Amino acid sequence: STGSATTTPIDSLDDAYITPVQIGTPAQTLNLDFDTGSSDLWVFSSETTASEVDGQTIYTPSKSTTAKLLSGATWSISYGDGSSSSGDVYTDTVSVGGLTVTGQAVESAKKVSSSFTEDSTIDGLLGLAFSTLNTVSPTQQKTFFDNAKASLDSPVFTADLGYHAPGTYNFGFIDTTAYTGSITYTAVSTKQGFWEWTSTGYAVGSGTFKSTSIDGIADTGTTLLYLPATVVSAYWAQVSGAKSSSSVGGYVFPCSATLPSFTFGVGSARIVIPGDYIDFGPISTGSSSCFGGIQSSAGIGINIFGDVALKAAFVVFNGATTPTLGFASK
Repeated sequence: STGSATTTPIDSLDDAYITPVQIGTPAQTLNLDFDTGSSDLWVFSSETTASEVDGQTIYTPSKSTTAKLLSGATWSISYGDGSSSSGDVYTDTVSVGGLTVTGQAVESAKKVSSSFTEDSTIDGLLGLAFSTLNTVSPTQQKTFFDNAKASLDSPVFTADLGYHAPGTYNFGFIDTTAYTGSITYTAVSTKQGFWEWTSTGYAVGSGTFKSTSIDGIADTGTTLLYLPATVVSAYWAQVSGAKSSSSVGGYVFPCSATLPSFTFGVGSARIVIPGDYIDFGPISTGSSSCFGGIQSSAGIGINIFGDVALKAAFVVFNGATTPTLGFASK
């Protein structure tokens, strides 16, 4: 089997991407944030505290003939940005882009934090990291990808995110028309439950490439590119007027600037992030200070190749017995 679904930016800045997902019978279509940095499939639901729902589409398990309470199971998750959610669990049929999993754990939110409530376009998350991170207790549950794997033509999924445009998540096949040149594969460590890999270095603009190992995670659920302070300082030093602002919470730059590209290494290959991908616009409406798309990972504890980086590539998440990651230009 295979699946193919379009993923669409939620706003003009590509702050996140939503992908339609069919849950239950008859289908209830919710727009979920596919997140390769977590491993829970959770949704706004008929059980979500009413004051914490503001415009989201909800899953109502009582209206699904295939929903079953997973008795005794609860979940609770906290994300890197300090957001959180929790609730109980149903199993139901879940389909993404024509690919159907029966008996998928669908985690129903009873509570969500304010950032989720305020995001009217995101109806929940679909985790695509390794199932060892799944938060369901007392019986940990598998991700959609792990449940689908056996049925897939090939045990892979791919992320092809657009810059200010829709893109695609495919399951079970590699679309050889979706990228240019070759795919370069690189080793993955699953020790922390993430798609963790080591970049071979970076360049700023037309500068020379610096060979240096940068361990980090491929995370579709993180907006920006978070890298070591040394790397990030070298980047922003090439933008006149750029500075790190503790009041704003990161590097800002004059909106009048033209940003240089940023290149990262994947083995001997190179992925180029155009300067425009690094512009996240005015810090507040009408401001001439703009927020940068490359930020320091210092104090996160991990480097994160988020959407800024991933959208510059066609990315293969290879879930074979020994997982790997592949990157191609596009």
